Amino acid sequence: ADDALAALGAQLFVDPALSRNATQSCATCHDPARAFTDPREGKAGLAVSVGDDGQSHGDRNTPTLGYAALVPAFHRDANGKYKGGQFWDGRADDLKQQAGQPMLNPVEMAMPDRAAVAARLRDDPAYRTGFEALFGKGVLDDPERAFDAAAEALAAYQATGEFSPFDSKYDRVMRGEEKFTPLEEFGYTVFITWNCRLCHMQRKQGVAERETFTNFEYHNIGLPVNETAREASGLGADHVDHGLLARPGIEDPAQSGRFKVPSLRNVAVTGPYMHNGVFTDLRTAILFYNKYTSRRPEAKINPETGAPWGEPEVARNLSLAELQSGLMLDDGRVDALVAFLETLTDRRYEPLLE
Amino acid sequence: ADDALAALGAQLFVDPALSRNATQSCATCHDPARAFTDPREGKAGLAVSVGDDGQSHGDRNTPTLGYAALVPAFHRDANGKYKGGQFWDGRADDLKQQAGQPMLNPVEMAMPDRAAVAARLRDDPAYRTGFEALFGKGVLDDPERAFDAAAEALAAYQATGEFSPFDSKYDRVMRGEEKFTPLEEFGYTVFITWNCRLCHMQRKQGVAERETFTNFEYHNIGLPVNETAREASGLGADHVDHGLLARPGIEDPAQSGRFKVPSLRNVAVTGPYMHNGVFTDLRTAILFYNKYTSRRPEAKINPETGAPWGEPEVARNLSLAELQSGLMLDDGRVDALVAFLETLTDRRYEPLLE
Amino acid sequence: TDPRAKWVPQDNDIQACDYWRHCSIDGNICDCSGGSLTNCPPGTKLATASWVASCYNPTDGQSYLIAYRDCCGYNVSGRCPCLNTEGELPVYRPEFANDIIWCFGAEDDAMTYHCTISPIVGKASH
Amino acid sequence: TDPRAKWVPQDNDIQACDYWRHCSIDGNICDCSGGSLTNCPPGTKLATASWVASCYNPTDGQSYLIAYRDCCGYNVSGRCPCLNTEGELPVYRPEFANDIIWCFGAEDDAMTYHCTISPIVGKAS
Amino acid sequence: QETQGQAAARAAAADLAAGQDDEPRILEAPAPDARRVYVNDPAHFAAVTQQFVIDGEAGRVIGMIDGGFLPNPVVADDGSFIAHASTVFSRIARGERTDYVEVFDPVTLLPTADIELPDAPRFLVGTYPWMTSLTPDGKTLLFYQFSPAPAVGVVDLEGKAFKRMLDVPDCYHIFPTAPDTFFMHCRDGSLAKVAFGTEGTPEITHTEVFHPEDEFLINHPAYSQKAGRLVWPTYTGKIHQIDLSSGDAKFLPAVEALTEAERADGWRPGGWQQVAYHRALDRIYLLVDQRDEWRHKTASRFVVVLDAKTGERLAKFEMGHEIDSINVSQDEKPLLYALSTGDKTLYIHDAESGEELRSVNQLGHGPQVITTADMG
Amino acid sequence: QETQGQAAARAAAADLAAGQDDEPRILEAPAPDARRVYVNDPAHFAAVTQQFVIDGEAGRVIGMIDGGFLPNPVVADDGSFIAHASTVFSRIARGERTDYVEVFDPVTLLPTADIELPDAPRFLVGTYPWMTSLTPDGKTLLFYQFSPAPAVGVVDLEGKAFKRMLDVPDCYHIFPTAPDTFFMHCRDGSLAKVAFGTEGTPEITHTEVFHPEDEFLINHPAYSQKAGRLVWPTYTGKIHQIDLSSGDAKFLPAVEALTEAERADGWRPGGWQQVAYHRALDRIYLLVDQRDEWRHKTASRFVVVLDAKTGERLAKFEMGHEIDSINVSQDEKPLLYALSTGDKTLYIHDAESGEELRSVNQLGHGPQVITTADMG
Ligand code: HEC
Ligand code: HEC
Ligand code: HEC
Ligand code: HEC
Ligand SMILES: [Ca+2]
Ligand SMILES: [Ca+2]
Ligand code: NA
Ligand code: NA
Ligand code: NA
Ligand code: NA
Repeated sequence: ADDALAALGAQLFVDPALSRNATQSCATCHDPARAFTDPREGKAGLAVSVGDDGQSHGDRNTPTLGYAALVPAFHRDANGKYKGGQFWDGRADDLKQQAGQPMLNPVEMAMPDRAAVAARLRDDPAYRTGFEALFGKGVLDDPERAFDAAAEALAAYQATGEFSPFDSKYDRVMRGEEKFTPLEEFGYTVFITWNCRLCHMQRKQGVAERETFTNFEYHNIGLPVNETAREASGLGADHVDHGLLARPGIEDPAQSGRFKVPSLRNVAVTGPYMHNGVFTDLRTAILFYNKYTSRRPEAKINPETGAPWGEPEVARNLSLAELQSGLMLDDGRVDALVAFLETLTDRRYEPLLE
Repeated sequence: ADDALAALGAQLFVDPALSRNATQSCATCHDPARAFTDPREGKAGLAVSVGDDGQSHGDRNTPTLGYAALVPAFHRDANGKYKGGQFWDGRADDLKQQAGQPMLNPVEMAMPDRAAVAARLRDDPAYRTGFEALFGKGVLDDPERAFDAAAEALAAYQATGEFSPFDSKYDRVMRGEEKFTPLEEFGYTVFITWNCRLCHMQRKQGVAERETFTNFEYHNIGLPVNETAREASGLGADHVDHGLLARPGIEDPAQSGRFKVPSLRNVAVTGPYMHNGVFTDLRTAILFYNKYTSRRPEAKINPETGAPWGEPEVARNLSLAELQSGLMLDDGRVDALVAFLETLTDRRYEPLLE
Repeated sequence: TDPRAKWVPQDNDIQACDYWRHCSIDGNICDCSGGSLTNCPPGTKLATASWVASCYNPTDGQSYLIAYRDCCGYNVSGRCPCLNTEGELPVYRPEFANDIIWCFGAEDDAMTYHCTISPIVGKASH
Repeated sequence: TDPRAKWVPQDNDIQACDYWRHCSIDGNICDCSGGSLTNCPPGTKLATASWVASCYNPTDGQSYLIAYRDCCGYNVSGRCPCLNTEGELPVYRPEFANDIIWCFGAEDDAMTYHCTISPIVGKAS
Repeated sequence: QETQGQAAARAAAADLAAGQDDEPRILEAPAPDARRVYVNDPAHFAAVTQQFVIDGEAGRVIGMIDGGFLPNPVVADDGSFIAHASTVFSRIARGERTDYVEVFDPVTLLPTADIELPDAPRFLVGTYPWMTSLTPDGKTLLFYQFSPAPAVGVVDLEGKAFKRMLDVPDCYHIFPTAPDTFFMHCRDGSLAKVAFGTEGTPEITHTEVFHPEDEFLINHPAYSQKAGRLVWPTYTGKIHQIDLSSGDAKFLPAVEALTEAERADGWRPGGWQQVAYHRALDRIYLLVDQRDEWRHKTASRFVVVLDAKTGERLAKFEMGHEIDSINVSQDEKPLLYALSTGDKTLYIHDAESGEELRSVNQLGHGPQVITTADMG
Repeated sequence: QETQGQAAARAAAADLAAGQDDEPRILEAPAPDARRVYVNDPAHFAAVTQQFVIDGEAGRVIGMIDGGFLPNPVVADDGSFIAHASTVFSRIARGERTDYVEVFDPVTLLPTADIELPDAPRFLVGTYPWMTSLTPDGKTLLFYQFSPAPAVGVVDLEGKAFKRMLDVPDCYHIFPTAPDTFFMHCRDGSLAKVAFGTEGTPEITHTEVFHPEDEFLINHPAYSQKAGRLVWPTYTGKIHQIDLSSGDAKFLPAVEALTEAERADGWRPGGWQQVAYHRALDRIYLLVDQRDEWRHKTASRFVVVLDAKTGERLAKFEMGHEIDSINVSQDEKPLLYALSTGDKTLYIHDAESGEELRSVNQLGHGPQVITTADMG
């Protein structure tokens, strides 16, 4: 497996032959030049991605694959909190369970079934050689096995150092190799003393080994519907995206509206933000939190629209205990948080920061 | 002169020639056998006294003259509190100014004027001698001088040891000659710690050389009219006895309804009680005070009538700060106070305590 | 001071717990928070109720009843705290009992304990 | 004992004011009223605000960021009072200032101070 | 050897080295047990006060409860709840008075009821345990009122409501014997039985007089509701024992807790909670020392133990500290709690040998009242 | 040498011997004068607190005022009133919060105003005198709010009403200079002048930054409103002086309270109210000792006195106690007040010789803040 398995996934990852009309690969929506996110503009801007048929839009924003391999498999912890998994609603248990889904999703790569996927793999002599070396002769003639093998290779590739290099400025500073600027240093201090650290840090306490700025939990922070993305997805004006409650086997109405806490690594280059891409600018994402703490008029207004944020899509189960922190971020602290979050950019994306 | 003047007063005190029809002396209403109070039954029992015409009743109860000579002359103290004087409303400054008044009062001794008084004095060779050796030749031929001299002599007699012997059980105990019984001692304790001591001890703090169980102040404790006494006095259903405000020169409406605090010496033998003789029994007088503190229904009912105590004759200026103590006397404490108050009886009136 | 020794009164310092009029005081001496031996501090309300004790006065050989009236409506002063119990009886003989807050009768119905005053109210009958 | 001498941290007793994590604590140690080093006593409400300090651990020779949090909604415990100020800055640098009652975020708007916990949130660098 | 703080440092350092995470949260107190003990601090009449919940076995504070001015604490014997009657004011110690009962969960310490008592009816006095009392079924709280007159208020803890005030005679303290009955001690030396299990007037009956007017029965008798035993010392250490177990009072012979030679040599009880009673062992403990006759609220340094049944002395312990109050745990090999108001410390002793095992210091300003549950 | 208790014993004995009567009553405090001093006890974060009113000449407590949680006291310089901003809760330290301002008569100590502050707007912090401040006319009280953001609340003491909150930048403390204007110190190291009308955003102007970001300005500067002088030490005893007298801030030359050699040998200010300023003498008093650089809130045993215009050292006093806060009376021949939080004692010294004259003990639990009026 190991090395050879991930090298097979690497080939699969950039291959548009895994989409029905051969227009798209994993890398089309998870573009490695943009921290594994989608630079393409469909009908709702960059908020949601367009599938292989050139017309079907998703209803959620394409997340980075960087650091996804550090997320635990989906589970309920003893304290009753669900954690880990893949997708914004945790409905995949892990990377391996996730990987096959875009291939068969009619709104994404739109392969009709596993048989059609295996037929595509068989067509390419390099896949016959590489899959057979790892999984045995005839693997590609068996659509169940061929499909599972492809998923295994993709997950193995995503678990390589390429996706999770830990070489951001933040990492360099934690290694003692250089210092934060005073503004970054102030941002780090705010981040670790304000409510951000209650969700966007691996651990409740102690020191994390490979910090990825998420506790992998599920929270409803009370986001409004993204009207233009929702129109484009075609799910309908009456649709409600129930987040984690939509995972099969979750039935607890307290999970309605909750989404996985995203890793903030590379956040400065993976706009627009939130599970539905509703805010284009990182400063707006941070200012969103002040709606729960500031009584000033401007706190009620999305600076990108000049209009009120909007009612939450799901106005129940909001994490008010964490969000109603009693303290508002002034512009100085918002500026410092932006500078801090930019230090979470992998070295290879630093040139994108202007 | 001191002994002699008091000796002249002793003769005048018992002489009924100082009344118009010659049927009554000071001693008729202020009977020495009853601690100088009136044993005679009238239309309102013993509440008010009948004058020399045999028909006219007063509106106030006849007070003891015992210890009256310890009361300061009428004055206003530095706190704006009136103190001292004679009569239940203080309208006489001292014993000398008081003494001529019953002589000329048509509802008491009923002499028409000072010249009528001087003429009776002149009739008696013993008065000629005794007045002239004290006040000079011709004192009885001058009605103004005769009347002033008679008043002086009566005031001097009332200042003798006879009227104020300080030989009650209380006094013997305080000299260390004997001890209170336990019930008496408990009554003394109650009397001293409860609100009685705010009014019925000479001093606010410290100890008096000649304690007479009154601070000589004026208080409205909110007594009802004594109906049978008020009917007998003829003053009318619309009459109000304004107490101290009736003193000429007193104009402050805040003094309406206030009466001089009586000395409690000989109280056990000088029933009935209060300025209008309304309560026959000492225990009732003590129980009246619970109307301001107790929440039991029985506290609102005069035990002698089985009816409510009655609206105050003067419902304003009540001494509520003192009266509303917050504490109700139970029957045991009422028993103890009766026992203690019986110890304030002069030795010569002890046999009366049955 | 041995706490269990017989209490010995003095008549030379009213702020000390062995001052003769404090023979049954419980709480704080008012003279230590802006009252005086027999007056309440500003801002407090003087009760009319009290417990009593017969206290011997070493200046003149006499025993006086002291009425321990409270000054009420303030948190306890915390200055000159004292507790003596000469003659002090259990709660069922309340006139001699000194764990009771004797704030009854105070203006504005004040009932919190600030400090106690020690006025003489009469001569002891024993 | 000498209050003005440089503070010497130890890693052997959390109820003492020289325990290494208490290098900028102000108030009372929660372990002394029914909480623990990093949990609040029953009946109190755990705030989400904190002031932070870099505290040297004498055991491993490393410095750790302690983000002090208050347990709120109760009168001050009165047990194990401590006031240390390692790196403590004045009120206009609130993130490092410890006279502030850091009760913000506590359930039921609780803002009275009871005690402080001393959790680690990161390595100092 | 190893203290609680040291064991906790050792564990934290181990978690750190191992990278063990844990969520900062609100702890639960450990389940009520026979060795839980409560200490109330009336704080020498301060307007606000504290109660400490302590694990007597570890010598550890496991929780606290805030109270207002001179509150009266009570502990259900079965461990199911605790409660107090308390008093607050709208501006610290002045302004509008509110008297109230709170009931608390004994593990989260959260209030589960807050019941206002109309017309500020509580008696404000240095704290006497039996001036506020639970009925044995835990459904009713009874509190004493002194002004304008002795009275007893009835609070329904199940319906969470004040019910009414009971007029009583000139009597003091409240010892409940049934869901509908309590006894009081009257000025006249009798007890009064008050049957109140109706909205109508209560049935009040007096027992015979059981002590003379010159024996002084202390403010802090021990009462075991489960035994129906009321243990009432006098200032000289004579002990009246009243057996209320039949539902009516039976007065036992009064025995001397101090020996003939002790009384001749100045020994007398003294302090605050001067007496404890162990039900299962049927044993009485009394705080005593040599003292003048009018230093009856001073601390004492000795505890005598005697068999309540035979009056036999079993032990006399030298406590080693100035002790104001004592009590015992009600389990088989009990602890003897010895509370110093002056040290603000609870000394925890082995009741059999009298030896000091451990102590809990820093218990407020003037702690005075120990309470335990009798859970057996 | 006769104490106050001794004098009072002789007077009471003379009255008793003379048969002098006198009515027990509520005393008035003596008139406010220059030697009256107020000591506030934040009581180490207790839910309720006390302030002691003291005649510094006699060394006698002449009154007290109760307060809630971490209240902020102020004193009118003309002596006409005192006031505080305070916080109470409906169940001791839990339940509904009420913030409010009381104004008191400085002789009867009775509250003449009780002015609710809506929405629990006070900043709860260890007490800093200049976090709540009177305007020079006495008509307006300004208090600081930290949550949700720095703001300043305006309370009309004349009309007895809360007015409104003012939006300010990321700044701290409040030094009023006129009926409508005050200054603040900002995170960026400037001061902010804030002028406010009856409505609208205030007019806000900043000075130049007057300190580097690693020079730390203590939480307890001295501010003489009558002189317009702000005296602001740093942790090393460098003193910034700012003249607000013209209406705008003018920075004066910095002076050093300690020499280079003393600083190299460990000398630094430390305590709580570390600095005092006498207006008529134009003199600065600073509490200093030898200490490690991060022991800046510990007590100090010395006071240095220096001429504010030249920075020359006039005196160095050995205080002879662990002193946390100092202040001075503002008359001729001033007193130097030296408060020990640990001793709970105010020591009263002659400011010229440094000699201890007298002391007042038992000042609560953790007294920290000394305030005087400047009546001249
Ligand atoms: C047309 C765009 C598109 C293509 C092609 C696509 N993805 Fe995605 N990807 C998404 C979107 C949209 C989501 C979030 C969907 C949701 O949460 O329901 C997502 C989520 C994921 C996640 C979950 C990460 C996280 O943090 O939750 C993984 C892993 C993933 N993609 C891997 C792949 C791989 C491997 C392929 C190729 C087999 C692939 N993607 C192809 C759009 C795409
Ligand atoms: C209560 C938990 C919680 C707290 C507190 C919280 N976050 Fe978040 N954060 C979330 C979750 C959950 C999302 C994704 C929400 C969604 O899209 O539905 C998120 C999304 C974000 C994003 C968008 C990331 C992306 O890839 O789209 C940014 C930026 C962010 N948070 C920053 C912050 C900062 C800065 C703070 C502190 C001011 C903060 N958060 C506080 C849980 C939290
Ligand atoms: C008809 C009955 C009667 C006669 C005769 C009478 N008195 Fe009186 N005495 C009264 C009454 C009634 C009062 C209360 C009057 C009042 O308060 O207005 C009184 C009050 C007094 C008082 C006031 C005492 C106090 O405590 O206020 C003195 C002194 C007094 N009498 C002395 C005398 C003298 C002397 C004589 C003879 C010259 C005398 N009395 C004749 C009925 C009488
Ligand atoms: C507030 C002042 C005050 C208080 C308190 C007070 N008294 Fe009196 N007392 C009076 C006055 C005034 C009178 C006469 C009232 C009247 O007749 O108008 C009086 C009359 C009496 C009398 C009738 C005396 C007579 O000769 O007619 C008795 C007996 C008495 N008081 C006992 C008591 C006792 C016992 C207490 C304590 C329970 C008490 N008082 C409390 C002021 C007071
Ligand atoms: Ca994005
Ligand atoms: Ca009469
Ligand atoms: Na949109
Ligand atoms: Na589901
Ligand atoms: Na009648
Ligand atoms: Na008149």
